[PDB]
Amino acid sequence: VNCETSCVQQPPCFPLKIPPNDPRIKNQADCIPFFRSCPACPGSNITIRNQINALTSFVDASMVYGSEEPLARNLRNMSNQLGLLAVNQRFQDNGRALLPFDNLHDDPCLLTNRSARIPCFLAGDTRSSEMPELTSMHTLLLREHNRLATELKSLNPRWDGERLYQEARKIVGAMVQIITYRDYLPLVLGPTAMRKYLPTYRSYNDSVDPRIANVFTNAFRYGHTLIQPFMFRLDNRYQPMEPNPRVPLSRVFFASWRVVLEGGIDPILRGLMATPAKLNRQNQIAVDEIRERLFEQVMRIGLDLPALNMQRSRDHGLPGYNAWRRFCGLPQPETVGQLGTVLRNLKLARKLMEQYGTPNNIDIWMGGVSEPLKRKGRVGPLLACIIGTQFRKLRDGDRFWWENEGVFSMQQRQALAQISLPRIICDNTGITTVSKNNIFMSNSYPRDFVNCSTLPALNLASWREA
Amino acid sequence: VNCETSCVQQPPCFPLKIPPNDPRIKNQADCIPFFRSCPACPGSNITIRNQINALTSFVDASMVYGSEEPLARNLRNMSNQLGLLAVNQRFQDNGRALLPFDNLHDDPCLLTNRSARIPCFLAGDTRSSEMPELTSMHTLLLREHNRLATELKSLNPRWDGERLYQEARKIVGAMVQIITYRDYLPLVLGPTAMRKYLPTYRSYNDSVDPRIANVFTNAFRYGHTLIQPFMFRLDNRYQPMEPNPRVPLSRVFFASWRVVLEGGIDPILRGLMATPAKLNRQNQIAVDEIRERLFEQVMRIGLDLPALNMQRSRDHGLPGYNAWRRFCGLPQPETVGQLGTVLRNLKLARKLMEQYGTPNNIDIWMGGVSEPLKRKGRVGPLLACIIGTQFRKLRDGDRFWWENEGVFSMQQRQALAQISLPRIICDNTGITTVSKNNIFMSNSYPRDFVNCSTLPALNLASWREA
Amino acid sequence: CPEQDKYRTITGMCNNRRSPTLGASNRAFVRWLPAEYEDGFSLPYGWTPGVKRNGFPVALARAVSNEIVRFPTDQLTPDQERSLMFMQWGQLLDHDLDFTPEPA
Amino acid sequence: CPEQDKYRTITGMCNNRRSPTLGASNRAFVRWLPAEYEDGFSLPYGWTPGVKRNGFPVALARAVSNEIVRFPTDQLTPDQERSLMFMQWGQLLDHDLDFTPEPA
Ligand SMILES: *[C@@H]1O[C@H](CO[C@@H]2O[C@@H](C)[C@@H](O)[C@@H](O)[C@@H]2O)[C@@H](O[C@@H]2O[C@H](CO)[C@@H](O[C@@H]3O[C@H](CO[C@H]4O[C@H](CO)[C@@H](O)[C@H](O)[C@@H]4O)[C@@H](O)[C@H](O[C@H]4O[C@H](CO)[C@@H](O)[C@H](O)[C@@H]4O)[C@@H]3O)[C@H](O)[C@H]2NC(C)=O)[C@H](O)[C@H]1NC(C)=O
Ligand SMILES: *[C@@H]1O[C@H](CO[C@@H]2O[C@@H](C)[C@@H](O)[C@@H](O)[C@@H]2O)[C@@H](O[C@@H]2O[C@H](CO)[C@@H](O[C@@H]3O[C@H](CO[C@H]4O[C@H](CO)[C@@H](O)[C@H](O)[C@@H]4O)[C@@H](O)[C@H](O[C@H]4O[C@H](CO)[C@@H](O)[C@H](O)[C@@H]4O)[C@@H]3O)[C@H](O)[C@H]2NC(C)=O)[C@H](O)[C@H]1NC(C)=O
Ligand code: HEM
Ligand code: HEM
Ligand SMILES: *[C@@H]1O[C@H](CO)[C@@H](O)[C@H](O)[C@H]1NC(C)=O
Ligand SMILES: *[C@@H]1O[C@H](CO)[C@@H](O)[C@H](O)[C@H]1NC(C)=O
Ligand SMILES: *[C@@H]1O[C@H](CO)[C@@H](O)[C@H](O)[C@H]1NC(C)=O
Ligand SMILES: *[C@@H]1O[C@H](CO)[C@@H](O)[C@H](O)[C@H]1NC(C)=O
Ligand SMILES: [Ca+2]
Ligand SMILES: [Ca+2]
Ligand SMILES: [Cl-]
Ligand SMILES: [Cl-]
Repeated sequence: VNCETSCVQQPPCFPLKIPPNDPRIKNQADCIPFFRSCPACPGSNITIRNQINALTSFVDASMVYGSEEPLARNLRNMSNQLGLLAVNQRFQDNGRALLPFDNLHDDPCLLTNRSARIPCFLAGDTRSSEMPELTSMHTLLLREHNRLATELKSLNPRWDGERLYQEARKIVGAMVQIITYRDYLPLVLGPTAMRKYLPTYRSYNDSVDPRIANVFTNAFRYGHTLIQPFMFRLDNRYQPMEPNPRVPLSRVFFASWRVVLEGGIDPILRGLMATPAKLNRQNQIAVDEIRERLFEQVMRIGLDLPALNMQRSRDHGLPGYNAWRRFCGLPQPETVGQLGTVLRNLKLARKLMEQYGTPNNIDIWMGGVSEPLKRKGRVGPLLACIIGTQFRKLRDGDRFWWENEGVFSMQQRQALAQISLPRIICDNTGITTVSKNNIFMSNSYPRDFVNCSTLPALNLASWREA
Repeated sequence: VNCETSCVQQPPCFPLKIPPNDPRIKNQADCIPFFRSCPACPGSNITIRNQINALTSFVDASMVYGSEEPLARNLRNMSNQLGLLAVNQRFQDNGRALLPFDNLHDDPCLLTNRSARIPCFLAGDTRSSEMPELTSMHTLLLREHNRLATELKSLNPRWDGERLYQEARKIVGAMVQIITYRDYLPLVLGPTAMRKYLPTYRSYNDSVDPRIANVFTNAFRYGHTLIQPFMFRLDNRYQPMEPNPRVPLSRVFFASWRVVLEGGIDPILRGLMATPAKLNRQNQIAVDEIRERLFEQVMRIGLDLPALNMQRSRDHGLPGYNAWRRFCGLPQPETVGQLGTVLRNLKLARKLMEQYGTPNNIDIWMGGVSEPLKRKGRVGPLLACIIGTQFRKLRDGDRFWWENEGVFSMQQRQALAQISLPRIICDNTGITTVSKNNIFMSNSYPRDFVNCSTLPALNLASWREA
Repeated sequence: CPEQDKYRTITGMCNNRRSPTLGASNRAFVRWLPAEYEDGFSLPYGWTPGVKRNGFPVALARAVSNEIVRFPTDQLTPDQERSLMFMQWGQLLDHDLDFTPEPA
Repeated sequence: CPEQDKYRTITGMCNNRRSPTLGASNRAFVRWLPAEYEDGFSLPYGWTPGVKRNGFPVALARAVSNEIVRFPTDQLTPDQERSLMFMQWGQLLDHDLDFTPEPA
């Protein structure tokens, strides 16, 4: 049963069947590969099938540190008591640290450029090398961990490696929480849904359940509509870096070799700050680089990520569109006319009805990314309700939320409130001119860029234990 | 591991440990036997353990018909096409039907009177012979199903056995729903909780989850505080029936032989109508016949039902008292002063704090039955919230609720609204003076009694298929 | 589930047509609150000696019954407003809704 | 769960002291609505050919992608108020929250 090479529908495979006149796959006997998610209770005919979350639901930088103890220890530098995370011993990005390589049986990254022979990177989460821009964000955070452990060693020379690792890890987890709820989520939800689902923090509530709901694994995939079809690299003058200033995403999936032999992470971080995201429009949902060429270089056929999202919701047994609108307290359209009004687009509504037959059967990612966007938000009301409810739970139900009394001292929180991802890029790369905050909105060079020296640095003075 | 013959704590046993200075079990190395409830996903180290409900959650008389197909077929009289349920082939109660006998390899009924050799009865649910009053109710409904299938055959000579069975079953299921929501639940919850949790029925809602919540299996055990220590039996003149008019409950558990050899079900039904229930009081929670002698005749030691209820909630991993008061939106007492105000009894509050330390640890059945009773109700605010919420879901989430459009005709619904449990007794027994409705309130003979002829009968005219 | 049906199935399956096992027999109970177990997922509070529940030792179920539930039987207060039939319908009704199996 | 802890465990266990595996890794997702499967408990809609989902045939996911998601790349609208960093942080953040394992 190798779901990757076969189209036979035998467990654990659930391959995607091909329609007549498919734009790309002309053989209806072919299929797009698909493995059903691991069930939480194998073989039980008594339980309703449910899936597993291999990560901690908390926003704790687990993609940097790992969510299991063997892996976490292996990511650390155990050759000293400095509390550092291990770095690549063969390559460096202009003298700065790169991630360690993994030792995979069948390494996909080795397939993207066989002469270069650069394996996938190893990080706290298995998907670090999926696209080089993600690797750049993982590399940046690894460097920030080490920069902080170093500074902390100077302030407190008596601290041993464990304490140093734990204190820097605690600061990196708080930085991810602050950038996420202060800067990112307002731009996702827009101002009224933010007020509605994420009112001002009061205190940790142990009766709030912090688990990721099964639907959120599908609903947060709304970000696939933001993907541009290229990876852009800019030089120090924020000009196209030659050669390859724009390379198609189907040539960058698992391409860890571009990080090592094509310039490091700076060209890539510059490309991310000065290039706009793709706007999700009801007639421009997701690009063909991910709809037709996903993992083309390493799979027998290119995958269709929108289609994988729909198949995955069926695999996970998620209710359709109307059940989720009802859950959120939103009117549920029964007719194409009513659906036309909710979507404010009768042509889209009719196409949905032709495919699905009833709004009750629209797969949650398809219905959710089809709704008109909230004002100053990039998600419509169904997605806003699901993402907003999920993030309120992860904040209110986390005993280590950074604002929770006793997690940081009042002095440390005041220091922490000054962090920003513009500053972290300044302290760990060779980039000297960076975007003005909010970094998620800023995208035009030179209008939205400032010099790194005007950014507040994190002042670790309150971590000097006397 | 036989949890009944040993005190070794090893799966599946979870024996109750004995306190110092126990009033009955002087050997602190003995224990009260206890088997953990079967897990829904056995052996998993991924799933949080949960238990199984072997019955249909719906209020469909499944205790009469069974909740599994082989069992339901075996309860039927398959020797003809009359749609009848099988009755006992060796005994009759003054010419009236009795339940068939089951064929249990280890039968507890046989042990209550070894010379009588009368086995346990067979009904849709396995606990029918637990106490003869419960057997009387099970017998009554069997007779009502057969009475009904006979009348329907007269009105509809061409209906076969399957249609007669289904149609009489559908009227018996509606009758249990009407007596429960019209006569029983108002007396349990009292008028303000009835309004709050069971507002007037509007329609079936398919998004209402009708499953029994784990906590309800423990919270509905509030009924153990209503048990009187005797099984009462009265004659046609509602005078004590000689001899044996009051027998200790520790001598009636699993005693099928008393239904068969001591008068049938009429003296038992009469005793249930003209004897008051025990009132639950804060200093008189449950009697010793169930606290000291439960199943004394068939177990190596008498069990303690209050203690099994609390141990069951720990086996089921149920949250403690405050977590359930918070779920219901009720104030959560943190101190003994606050617990004395919630309870309107400071002595009870100090006693609870001495045993539990914190209100967060009081087991749900113990905290629940300790609250002062709502006016004209028999449960306090926490149990009213949990029982009220559960019956609201079983009614709105049931596609076959009797008032749901299309289950019964308008004319049939009007005829069903006339049924009363006093009438079902008049029709299936030799009793001719019965309690005035509401039968759950009425208990004083001759004051609250009426002759059967004053009660309206169920008019089956609307069931004739023209 | 058949598109049309006139009677309930025995098992309760197909009463909810979008999620056909809801309310059907031999299915796990629904949880209104997350479970609380001594190890987080299977062991019951009171299983391991010395393991505290929220900072306080687990009270023995038999000790709580001895202390709070016990009362002199001849002091029983009869409920002037409810008949024993009110207690008996409660058990019969409970048996229509739930039965939690144990190993034999 | 240790009575005093200044750091998070790697696994997330003990973050909620009353129910210590909540939010912890390698645990099943919580469901906000009952699941909807072709057979009621395990099989996905679209498994058996001819089985309808609430009276309508199941649409093929690749057909829905072809007819509604597909668009000409040359018409892409750049979001003038969001940088690509907005997209990337979203993927990084998703990876701190959930990874659903599959068989090899
Ligand atoms: C059919 O019944 C459906 C179920 O109804 C429940 O049970 C029945 C018996 C009744 O008792 C009923 O009163 C119960 O609600 C019913 O659908 C339900 O409808 C409500 C009301 O719209 C929905 O509530 C909304 O929930 C969302 C999502 O958050 C909830 O879930 C998360 C995670 O579980 C929790 O953490 C939250 O606390 C919520 O419980 C909320 O965001 C939303 O609140 C926000 O918006 C409202 C106004 O829209 C504001 O007042 C709030 O302050 C918030 O800002 C609502 O609370 C519920 O999710 C939904 N359940 C289901 C299963 O779909 C349906 O309405 C009934 N239909 C008819 C015609 O009767
Ligand atoms: C700590 O957080 C707790 C969790 O709160 C939820 O999630 C967080 C993230 C916030 O978004 C918060 O807004 C959410 O509510 C919180 O406890 C919660 O408190 C509410 C309000 O008391 C509780 O709701 C009550 O529920 C009962 C029981 O019915 C519910 O359960 C059934 C089965 O699932 C459903 O079908 C029902 O639809 C309900 O969902 C209701 O009977 C009750 O409503 C009745 O009483 C209220 C007053 O309480 C009346 O106004 C109504 O009109 C009704 O007549 C409430 O709906 C909720 O159950 C509870 N959750 C938990 C997990 O305990 C807690 O208060 C927070 N504390 C602080 C200090 O922040
Ligand atoms: C004739 C009177 C009653 C009993 C005898 C009796 C006995 C039990 C026992 C032994 C259990 C199991 C205890 C354990 O957990 O090991 C039990 C459970 C339940 N009861 Fe009991 N009960 C008698 C009477 C009543 C009344 C009047 C009740 C309600 C009004 C009532 C309820 C319940 C419930 C809901 C359960 C749980 C059932 C399940 O398996 O899910 N009982 N009872
Ligand atoms: C570099 C950009 C991104 C990808 C390449 C990519 C790819 C995937 C794939 C292959 C899956 C799994 C498909 C399946 O179900 O079979 C996937 C799932 C998830 N994504 Fe994707 N994604 C890229 C980018 C994003 C962005 C910008 C996201 C959100 C802001 C985003 C989210 C997710 C999530 C939450 C999942 C599910 C993860 C899980 O396993 O639980 N991704 N993505
Ligand atoms: C560990 O730390 C030292 C510097 O402190 C460095 O030279 C060495 O390469 C590090 N080892 C790894 C595996 O990162
Ligand atoms: C592979 O990597 C080499 C450097 O080792 C580079 O020159 C070459 O162009 C890469 N292959 C492709 C297809 O880009
Ligand atoms: C079946 O019905 C007939 C007639 O009512 C009756 O004589 C017979 O005893 C019944 N059989 C059983 C097993 O109940
Ligand atoms: C046992 O049943 C017989 C009839 O078989 C009855 O007379 C006898 O008294 C019963 N035994 C006891 C101990 O009551
Ligand atoms: Ca039932
Ligand atoms: Ca995490
Ligand atoms: Cl529960
Ligand atoms: Cl879900």
